[PDB]
Amino acid sequence: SDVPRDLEVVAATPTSLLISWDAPAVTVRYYRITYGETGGNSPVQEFTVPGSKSTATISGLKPGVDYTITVYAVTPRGDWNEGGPISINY
Amino acid sequence: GPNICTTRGVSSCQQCLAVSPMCAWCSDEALPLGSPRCDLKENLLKDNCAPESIEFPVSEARVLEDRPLSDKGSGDSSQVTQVSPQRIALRLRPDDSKNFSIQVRQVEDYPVDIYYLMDLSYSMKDDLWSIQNLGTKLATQMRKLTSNLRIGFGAFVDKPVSPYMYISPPEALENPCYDMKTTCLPMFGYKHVLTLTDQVTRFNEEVKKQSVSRNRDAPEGGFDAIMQATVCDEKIGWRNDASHLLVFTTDAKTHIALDGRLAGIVQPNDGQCHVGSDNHYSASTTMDYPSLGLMTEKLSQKNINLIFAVTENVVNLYQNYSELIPGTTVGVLSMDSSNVLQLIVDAYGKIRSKVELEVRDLPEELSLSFNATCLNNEVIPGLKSCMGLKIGDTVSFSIEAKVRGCPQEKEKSFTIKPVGFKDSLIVQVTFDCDCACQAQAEPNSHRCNNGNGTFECGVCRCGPGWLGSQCECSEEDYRPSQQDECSPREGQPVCSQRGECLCGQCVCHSSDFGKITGKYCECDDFSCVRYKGEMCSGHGQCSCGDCLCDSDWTGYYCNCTTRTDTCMSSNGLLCSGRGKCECGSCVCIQPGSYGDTCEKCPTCPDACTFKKECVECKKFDRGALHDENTCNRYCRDEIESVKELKDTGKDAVNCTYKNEDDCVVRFQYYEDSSGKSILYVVEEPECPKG
Amino acid sequence: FNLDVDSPAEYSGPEGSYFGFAVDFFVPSASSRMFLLVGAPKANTTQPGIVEGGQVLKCDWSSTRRCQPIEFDATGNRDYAKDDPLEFKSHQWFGASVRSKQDKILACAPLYHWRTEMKQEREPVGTCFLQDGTKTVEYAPCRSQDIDADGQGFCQGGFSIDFTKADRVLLGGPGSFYWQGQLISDQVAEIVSKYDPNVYSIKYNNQLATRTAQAIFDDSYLGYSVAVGDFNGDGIDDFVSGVPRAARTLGMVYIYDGKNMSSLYNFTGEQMAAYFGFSVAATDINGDDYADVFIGAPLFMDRGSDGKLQEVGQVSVSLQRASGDFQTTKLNGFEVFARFGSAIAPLGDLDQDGFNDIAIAAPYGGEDKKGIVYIFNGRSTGLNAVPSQILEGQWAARSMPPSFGYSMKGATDIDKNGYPDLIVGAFGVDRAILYRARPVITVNAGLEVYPSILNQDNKTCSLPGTALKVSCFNVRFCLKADGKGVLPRKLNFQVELLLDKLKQKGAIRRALFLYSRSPSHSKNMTISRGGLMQCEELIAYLRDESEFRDKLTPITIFMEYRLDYRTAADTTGLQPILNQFTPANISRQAHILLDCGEDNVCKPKLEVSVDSDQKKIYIGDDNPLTLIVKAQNQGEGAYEAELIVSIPLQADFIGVVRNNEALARLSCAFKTENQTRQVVCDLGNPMKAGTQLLAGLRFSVHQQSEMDTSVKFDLQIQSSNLFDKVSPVVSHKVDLAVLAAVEIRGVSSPDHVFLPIPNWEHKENPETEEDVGPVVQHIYELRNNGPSSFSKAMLHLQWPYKYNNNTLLYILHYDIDGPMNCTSDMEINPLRIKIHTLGCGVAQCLKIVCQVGRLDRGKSAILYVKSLLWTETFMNKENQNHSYSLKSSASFNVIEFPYKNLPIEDITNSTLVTTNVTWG
Ligand SMILES: *[C@@H]1O[C@H](CO)[C@@H](O[C@@H]2O[C@H](CO)[C@@H](O[C@@H]3O[C@H](CO[C@@H]4O[C@H](CO)[C@@H](O[C@H]5O[C@H](CO)[C@@H](O)[C@H](O)[C@@H]5O)[C@H](O)[C@@H]4O)[C@@H](O)[C@H](O[C@H]4O[C@H](CO)[C@@H](O)[C@H](O)[C@@H]4O)[C@@H]3O)[C@H](O)[C@H]2NC(C)=O)[C@H](O)[C@H]1NC(C)=O
Ligand SMILES: *[C@@H]1O[C@H](CO)[C@@H](O[C@@H]2O[C@H](CO)[C@@H](O[C@@H]3O[C@H](CO)[C@@H](O)[C@H](O)[C@@H]3O)[C@H](O)[C@H]2NC(C)=O)[C@H](O)[C@H]1NC(C)=O
Ligand SMILES: *[C@@H]1O[C@H](CO)[C@@H](O[C@@H]2O[C@H](CO)[C@@H](O)[C@H](O)[C@H]2NC(C)=O)[C@H](O)[C@H]1NC(C)=O
Ligand SMILES: *[C@@H]1O[C@H](CO)[C@@H](O[C@@H]2O[C@H](CO)[C@@H](O)[C@H](O)[C@H]2NC(C)=O)[C@H](O)[C@H]1NC(C)=O
Ligand SMILES: *[C@@H]1O[C@H](CO)[C@@H](O[C@@H]2O[C@H](CO)[C@@H](O)[C@H](O)[C@H]2NC(C)=O)[C@H](O)[C@H]1NC(C)=O
Ligand SMILES: *[C@@H]1O[C@H](CO)[C@@H](O[C@@H]2O[C@H](CO)[C@@H](O)[C@H](O)[C@H]2NC(C)=O)[C@H](O)[C@H]1NC(C)=O
Ligand SMILES: *[C@@H]1O[C@H](CO)[C@@H](O[C@@H]2O[C@H](CO)[C@@H](O)[C@H](O)[C@H]2NC(C)=O)[C@H](O)[C@H]1NC(C)=O
Ligand SMILES: *[C@@H]1O[C@H](CO)[C@@H](O)[C@H](O)[C@H]1NC(C)=O
Ligand SMILES: *[C@@H]1O[C@H](CO)[C@@H](O)[C@H](O)[C@H]1NC(C)=O
Ligand SMILES: *[C@@H]1O[C@H](CO)[C@@H](O)[C@H](O)[C@H]1NC(C)=O
Ligand SMILES: *[C@@H]1O[C@H](CO)[C@@H](O)[C@H](O)[C@H]1NC(C)=O
Ligand SMILES: *[C@@H]1O[C@H](CO)[C@@H](O)[C@H](O)[C@H]1NC(C)=O
Ligand SMILES: *[C@@H]1O[C@H](CO)[C@@H](O)[C@H](O)[C@H]1NC(C)=O
Ligand SMILES: [Mn+2]
Ligand SMILES: [Mn+2]
Ligand SMILES: [Mn+2]
Ligand SMILES: [Mn+2]
Ligand SMILES: [Mn+2]
Ligand SMILES: [Mn+2]
Ligand SMILES: [Mn+2]
Ligand SMILES: [Mn+2]
Repeated sequence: SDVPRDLEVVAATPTSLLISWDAPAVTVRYYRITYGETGGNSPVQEFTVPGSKSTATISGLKPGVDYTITVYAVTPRGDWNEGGPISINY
Repeated sequence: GPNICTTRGVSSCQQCLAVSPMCAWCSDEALPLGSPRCDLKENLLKDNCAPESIEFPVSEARVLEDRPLSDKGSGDSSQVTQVSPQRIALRLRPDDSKNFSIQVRQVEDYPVDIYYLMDLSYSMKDDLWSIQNLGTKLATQMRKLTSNLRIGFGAFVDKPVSPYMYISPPEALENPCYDMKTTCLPMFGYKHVLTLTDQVTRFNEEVKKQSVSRNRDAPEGGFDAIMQATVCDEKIGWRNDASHLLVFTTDAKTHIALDGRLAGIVQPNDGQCHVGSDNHYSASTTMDYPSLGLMTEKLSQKNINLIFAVTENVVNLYQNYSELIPGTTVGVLSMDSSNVLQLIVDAYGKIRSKVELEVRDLPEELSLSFNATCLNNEVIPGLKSCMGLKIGDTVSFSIEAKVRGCPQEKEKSFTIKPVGFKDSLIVQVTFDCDCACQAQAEPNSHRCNNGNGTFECGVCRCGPGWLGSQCECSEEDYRPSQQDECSPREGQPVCSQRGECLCGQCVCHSSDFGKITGKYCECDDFSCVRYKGEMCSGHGQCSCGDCLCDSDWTGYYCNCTTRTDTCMSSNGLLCSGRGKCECGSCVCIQPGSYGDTCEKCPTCPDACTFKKECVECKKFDRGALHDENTCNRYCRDEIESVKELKDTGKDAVNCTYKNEDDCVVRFQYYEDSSGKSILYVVEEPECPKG
Repeated sequence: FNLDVDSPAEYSGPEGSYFGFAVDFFVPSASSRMFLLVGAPKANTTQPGIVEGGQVLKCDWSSTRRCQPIEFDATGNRDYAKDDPLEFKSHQWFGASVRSKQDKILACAPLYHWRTEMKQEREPVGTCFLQDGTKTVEYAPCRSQDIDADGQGFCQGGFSIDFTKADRVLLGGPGSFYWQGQLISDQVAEIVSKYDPNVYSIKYNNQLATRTAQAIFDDSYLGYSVAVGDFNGDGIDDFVSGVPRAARTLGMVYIYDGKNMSSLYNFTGEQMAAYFGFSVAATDINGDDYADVFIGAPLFMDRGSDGKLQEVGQVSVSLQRASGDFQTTKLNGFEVFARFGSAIAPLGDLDQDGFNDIAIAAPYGGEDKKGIVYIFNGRSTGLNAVPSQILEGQWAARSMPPSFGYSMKGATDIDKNGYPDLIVGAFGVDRAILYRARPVITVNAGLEVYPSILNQDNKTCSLPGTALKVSCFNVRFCLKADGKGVLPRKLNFQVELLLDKLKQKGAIRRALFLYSRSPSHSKNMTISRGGLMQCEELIAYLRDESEFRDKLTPITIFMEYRLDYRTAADTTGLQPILNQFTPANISRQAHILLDCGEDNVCKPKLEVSVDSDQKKIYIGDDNPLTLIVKAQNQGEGAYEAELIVSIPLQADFIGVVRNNEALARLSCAFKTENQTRQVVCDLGNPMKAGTQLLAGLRFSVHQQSEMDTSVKFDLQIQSSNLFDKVSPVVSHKVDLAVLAAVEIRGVSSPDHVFLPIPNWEHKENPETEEDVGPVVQHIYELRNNGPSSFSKAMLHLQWPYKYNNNTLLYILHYDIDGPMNCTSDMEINPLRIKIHTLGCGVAQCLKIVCQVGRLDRGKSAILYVKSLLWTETFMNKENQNHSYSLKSSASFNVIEFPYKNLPIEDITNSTLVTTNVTWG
């Protein structure tokens, strides 16, 4: 219940991704996004987005080689507690 | 004549000097008994005693060195000396005082070394990215204000011990972020990475080599980092001749002292440096967090300026924290640390905007008074600081030092210094109580031969019961009714009866509930006045009719403080400029104003009347506030001539007035939350046509 | 003040084991011997594989000074599986909390970790062990199915523990619910009856516990300390816990109901990071049978003489009244970095004076930063702020600070002396010290002289050496002393007698004892406890007549007495102590007969006369009140004449007048001894014939009850003569007057509206506040500056609504600030618009009338009036280019005062506010 249920791809023009999740019921501190290389040695990488923004952007991928994208929700408690890794393969 | 010293004062040479600073003693090499014993040197001198036998020490405020205030403090010959004078020798006789002055200057180009203390908890991963090239970006901005710049980096997360540290599972010790399916490095208490150096590319090299860790509880201990970065000046390399700025960047709350009891840490923090050759705070797991008092003490001693760079959600917490640590400034830090490059320059302006003197090693036997001269020639008594200054200005302070009595403390010295500055004013206090004639000491039997007496400085005080120059004064039927001197006024009672006259010396009996002194038994203790039922309010010694107020107390009742801190408002002005400050309490002068700092005045004129006085002297260079040359001191508002009186009225006031040119001027007054107040001015006002 | 620091009981455990981190008494019902319980965390035990498990040692008062560890667990780590421990128990700090009721001992391990039985984790849940006789159970209320940081895994239960009056424990844990904190209360029987060694998470019936709250309350550390006591009328001890990090680290103290765990009261520290709530305690400090709160803020920073901040720490003292909210005072520390409020320990009634006493300790202050414990005695008026005894640490600082006073416990009488004693722990040097209280003896002594007047020609007694009649008199010194507790039957007093104490080393003696022929004498006395005021006699032969020339100087008989250390108890060196504030000496004065007439007795006629320079005294403020006293003795000499000035409760006497010569100085002292306040002035001893003295006494009155018409001053002269010893009591009063400086002020915001209005168009029926015109704001303030206050007043506002059937200033709304209600005779804002000189005379008038309540000195009443300039009426046809001055006036009338039965007779004034509109 601490996980957004959204983020199917939007605006697939550039060598990037524009994802958009929708309003988890609990208060959100930050959002964490990971990506990259489904079946390979996995050059995974991330970046931080404030909890008020519902969109993000990624960079540095091959010409549409079907990456894997995950998004985490960060609880406003402790230093950094999170959970609910909703994922999509695009 | 008989003013204070001739009568009620003649006891001995050392006691004559302790009565009044205007008294004097003599040793006239003969015995003209009369009354040339202890007297003013305008009357005792006329008593024909001056073969340099006059003992009249004068209080001296001699300066031992005063280097001139330099213009630019970078580069050339030596000794920037932003404070003048430096060493003066104070010499005071009992119950006397002298006064001196001191000028301090914010030098044009003063070296600055800034140390970046950064939180490395997981909420700062975004911040560590955008700070990659902000080392050289900060170089170009600080180059304008200072040619000699240094930068260093330091890291902290929290104490690496439970319950703060991720202690389990064992699969997550080298990776405290395990459930996150990513990799972070093990958490650390305080990590010093780059020492202070003048290579701004070296800063960017150690950045992006650092990585972000993870913690468990929201309060992150950075006071351990602040304490270490202050007292490890050898390790991190503080320039002893440069402006020290320590920027503290975090987005969450902080641990305070006594929080370490949960982790089983009960040893108090010491001001000692514990960062070793491994560049890690070793005592992090064994020593508690430092308190605000200990942080304030060592921050002042090392002349370090602490800058709080925190987010808006927690900025109010550090606002109140900084109020408990004077001299520190807080600034809004963006979530991604994109504002640090500008926030540093803004903070260094505020730090160099104020000058406040601090006293160290002050002997409590003497108190210091302060009249401050911050503006052109307008003096502000009771204040030891100046606010609203730009780099290059010079302010003055006049200081008076008064002693209660005089000790034999072996001429200990003390320091007067502005906060955060290296240059200081050292004052060597000396006390000359005793007379120079005591060295001979003439022990017992010169002119008081038998029935062993004494001889000192030309007088004899012989034994327990015998009295006077001539002696034996004995305890038997020896019966003089002395005359006319045991009492003044020619008809008063005998010796103002507490003890009676025996041979004239008035040995005062009834010695209880305090001591009875004085030549006519005139003096005593406990004879002073009360304020709330406590004599001299407990803030002053009682000297025979009067209270000798302790340090930082004045008045007949000694119930009036010299403190101006309770008069200080939130904007900086004492009593908001609407009233005087007397005994730590404001007395408002502007009609309709009241409150502790006269902050409440609902019937005062609106801001339109007040702020238009700035737009006249600043934009039109005329009107009031201009001929006093106080235009660009009271007017710190940003003013820009614009057109159409724009729409954004989030919280603003439109003001219209008619100038002496009989034209209508329109302007505005806007402010960002807890920030600055800007003034828009509509250009091309409306004037009569034709 | 009665603690013995000479021969205390020293205890020492193994070094490095924090011996003394927590101390308490042990008073089992099964025996008469009482023991010491000293916790010792970080102590290596015989538990297999457990490093520094901690101990709780039982030290005895049997004088062998030996401490024996108490077996609580004695077992290693239980296993969740093979090579998978369920608990870890190493460095668990078992012993950091020790508290004991009659026969039961409760010890806890706040750093005990747990495996959580679901996933592999090490969560500091904390555990406790309750032992009653041979049986030992485990109480771990925070070890439950609520696992992670959002639950109770980091709770560290047992961080602070306590017992209630009837078998119920109060447990605190600071780490529950993301370090919000938690209080858990359980019945002692439930803890023992429901214990199951094969169940790790036990649910207890009748468990009172605080629940999780909003995330803003995180990192508050509730349960950091605990105290018990009754704060309502239920009779059951309620819960008191400190929350040092609550309210943005201001510090808070919560008081929960000990019955249904509901909030009762609160406290909040005034300074951030001061750790308000590090230490708490509850005791009746004023004998009211109502518990009073004590809160410690060791890191509180106060202001010194300079005004800079210094960390001395302060302790919050809150007296509970039977009505409701407490009366809270503050008590600052003494030394910097001393942490004055680190430990607050009640110790029964130490001096047995009828009021309980408390001890506050600064573990890091004093000489060499060894540690200081301050003792504070209670009084009828509350807690005496002046410490009566200081206890200094006696041990070095080898590795860490000795922390002498970091933990204390009192309110138990370990010996039979009848006085409660105190335990002080160090844990820095791994030591604990026991200070025993000494019995208090209140002693009173009388001194009498037969007779007080001596006649030199009346020689009766014969000198022992040679037979010559000498004038003589008698002196009797009676001595009685008693006390409570265990103190010996007979006490050894050593008393010294001094004749003519006034004259001293260089002077005549004028009086010696008969047989000893000496001015001084000593006597060894021995009295009994109850009554029996024993006396002795040696008689005072006067010196040879006409041999000293000094008459009129009273021969002062002075008796001072001490107590020999001979008599003590079987306690091996615990001697009693005299009362704290009692005179150790008493004086009597005899006088030589001189100028007492042919009757040989001095009969004076004393007279007091006082005129009124001051006439009126204004209610509400202090003011100078000077009285001129005319004391004259028309008669023979008056021995020991004194001026008695009986003052009211509002007097607050201060000093005497010096600046005048017509009135000379006087020796006056303020004193209140027996049920009355008064000022005593010396009028000369003896006050000879004539002697017309003038003097003045200054006063500053703080009036009372607001209904008193006058203030009472009764004056008379007293003396030691047998006949006509006093003067007629003369009374002087000055009337209370009412004076209230009330002013009315007004201002227009803005005071100018230039025309035309930029970007303005005319709507025939607008609701904009923009289509109408600019906002003109009139602010009226009615302020009472005078010392006296008034209860009711009337305010009338005259507003120029219209002029020639069209609006001038359309009033949108008006607001009130202060005790005032207002009503407009016309409906404000009738159009429902939402966000030369024209006065209320020649123009249309709209009135606003207001009623004013009680206004004191520092309070005022403000009326904000937000109006709109109706631009349509101006600028159109009849007012095209002309300057108009919109004038509004306001008047006030004060009609009532709270000082009925006193002259008032009027208060009234007025003012006006103008808003000028012009062209160009
Ligand atoms: C001494 O100081 C103590 C420390 O502050 C005081 O204790 C505090 O008293 C407050 C007043 O009673 C109390 O505030 C109330 O909190 C409860 C908490 O229950 C909640 O239940 C919900 C579901 O679990 C959740 O709250 C929802 O709504 C809030 C907004 O209120 C959201 O922020 C949440 O996300 C969630 O959606 C919470 O999880 C929580 O468990 C509230 O129910 C109360 O609501 C009341 O007000 C609303 C209007 O705002 C009414 O409609 C409603 O009917 C209630 O009347 C209050 O917010 C604090 O929790 C409590 N704190 C602690 C630590 O005890 C103590 O009162 C004081 N005593 C004295 C004598 O001064
Ligand atoms: C220290 O103690 C002295 C003596 O107790 C105080 O002197 C008193 O000060 C007041 C003003 O604060 C004097 O004025 C008197 O008060 C009314 C108030 O409305 C004023 O209007 C009158 O002029 C009236 O004289 C007062 O004369 C003076 N002496 C007294 C009361 O005997 C002094 O204020 C104290 N200072 C502090 C800082 O507490
Ligand atoms: C600071 O300025 C004040 C100004 O009054 C000085 O006050 C002195 O004390 C008397 C008492 O009222 C004043 O009337 C005089 O102006 C001053 N006496 C002199 C100059 O002899 C005060 O001395 C000044 N302090 C310093 C350190 O300069
Ligand atoms: C101050 O300026 C004018 C007053 O004449 C106000 O004007 C508004 O903002 C712009 C600039 O004039 C224009 O769109 C309109 O004149 C006004 N806004 C609207 C929506 O009509 C301005 O609001 C005033 N601001 C304050 C704070 O008083
Ligand atoms: C309890 O015993 C342990 C045994 O390990 C002691 O811990 C060792 O102490 C020595 C010296 O103090 C250190 O050199 C060792 O490194 C410690 N062991 C470990 C594993 O770190 C401990 O000091 C003892 N404590 C007491 C109070 O006796
Ligand atoms: C004369 O002196 C005698 C002795 O000093 C006085 O008699 C004493 O009277 C007091 C009480 O006033 C007794 O306590 C003493 O015991 C008496 N002493 C005796 C009787 O030797 C006597 O009062 C004095 N005055 C006279 C006789 O007029
Ligand atoms: C202002 O109006 C209120 C409301 O009638 C008056 O009544 C006060 O407040 C409540 C009603 O809400 C009453 O029960 C109280 O008895 C009243 N309080 C006091 C102090 O009288 C109130 O009196 C009016 N105040 C004035 C100054 O006229
Ligand atoms: C003291 O007065 C002024 C400052 O108050 C100072 O400049 C001056 O030198 C001193 N005067 C004397 C006579 O010491
Ligand atoms: C900071 O202090 C001010 C007044 O001292 C207070 O109004 C404000 O609430 C405080 N802020 C916080 C976050 O405590
Ligand atoms: C809790 O306290 C007492 C029960 O003894 C009662 O007066 C009060 O109403 C109770 N309140 C709640 C909410 O349980
Ligand atoms: C006698 O007692 C007083 C207090 O009543 C005390 O001040 C004094 O020191 C004592 N000793 C004397 C007067 O010798
Ligand atoms: C308005 O005009 C009147 C004319 O007498 C004047 O008294 C008043 O001061 C003026 N108000 C201003 C200038 O605010
Ligand atoms: C009204 O106040 C004025 C000063 O504003 C004063 O001169 C006048 O005496 C006062 N009149 C009354 C009746 O209070
Ligand atoms: Mn963090
Ligand atoms: Mn961030
Ligand atoms: Mn943390
Ligand atoms: Mn109760
Ligand atoms: Mn009480
Ligand atoms: Mn007591
Ligand atoms: Mn005892
Ligand atoms: Mn007579």
